[PDB]
Amino acid sequence: TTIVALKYPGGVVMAGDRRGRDVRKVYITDDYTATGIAGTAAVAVEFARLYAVELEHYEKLEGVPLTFAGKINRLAIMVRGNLAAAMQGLLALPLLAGYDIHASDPQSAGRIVSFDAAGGWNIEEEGYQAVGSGSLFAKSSMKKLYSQVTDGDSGLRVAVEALYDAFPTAVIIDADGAVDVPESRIAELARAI
Repeated sequence: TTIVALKYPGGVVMAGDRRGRDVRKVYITDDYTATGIAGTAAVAVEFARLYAVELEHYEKLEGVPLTFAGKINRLAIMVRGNLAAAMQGLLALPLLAGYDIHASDPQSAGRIVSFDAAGGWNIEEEGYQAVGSGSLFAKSSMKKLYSQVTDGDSGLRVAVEALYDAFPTAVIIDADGAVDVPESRIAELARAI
């Protein structure tokens, strides 16, 4: 299913479709990252947990978190060696929303990284990216509405509208860290859309 992520002046927002089983597909992995898997929710949560362990294990052992390039690499190795998903025919390609705290400009410090099946990756320079079922519809919607993205609220508004064009859950990441968007605010926006 569809997961969108777009940059705004201040950070980055990632929103993903959902529907006592796991249902969510976008998860905060550390203080400044969030992973959104186009696929089943239980695959999305287990992938996010293993990646959360990987990032935390490094910080506890080295006394310092991985650089943002280090964070991408560890996610790329996980995609490269995902034999469990390959054997079972399950979609497990993640989209990464991150905030580089080491970037000189905090306003454009938001980051979106795409990953292919082989583990190859590319940092998005367009300021928006969509993966999943309605990715083509969500990307075209974001292209036409991206000029209206001025802050976190407008960035969340465009992200929700792109998913309707394709309630969902969302994660906002800025200088203060990654925060789960209250479901009341997304419900308010989806009704307005």
